[PDB]
Amino acid sequence: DAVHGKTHVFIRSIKNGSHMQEAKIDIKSLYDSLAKKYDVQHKNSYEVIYPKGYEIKVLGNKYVKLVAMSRHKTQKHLVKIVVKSEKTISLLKKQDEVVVTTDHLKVGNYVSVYDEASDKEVIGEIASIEDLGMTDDYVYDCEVDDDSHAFYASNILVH
Repeated sequence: DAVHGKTHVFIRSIKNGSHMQEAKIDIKSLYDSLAKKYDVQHKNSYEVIYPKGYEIKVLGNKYVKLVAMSRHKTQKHLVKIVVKSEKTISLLKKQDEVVVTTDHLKVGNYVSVYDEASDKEVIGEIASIEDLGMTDDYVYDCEVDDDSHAFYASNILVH
């Protein structure tokens, strides 16, 4: 389990105790940015950043600390997951998509989805899963300060 670099995440950063900024940013962009600010630890093939004063939106539509972030090359296939939701406004149908790696979730399962326009969490259904094949690109991982161990990845809750 990692996510593709174009995965979107909701990030808050804090400075000087008193100032905070929040934005929706791609995870590769977040990584490259933090790479200038902090610096990478290394394991067998992981490059890891332990940022301070960063937070990420997770289950419960709340921001918790982003404790670490990493990237690595992977042998695993990229898998595109499409998730549908809807609300009555008269039906507004929505879908979101996230590309993850995994060696391991099922079409038909329900998953939590962040409805950004109404700033609330809704139930989504996995509508499709597609094997996109192997990749040469880096894939990314977050550790989040929440016992859900999950964060919203392009509006879809992922672990």
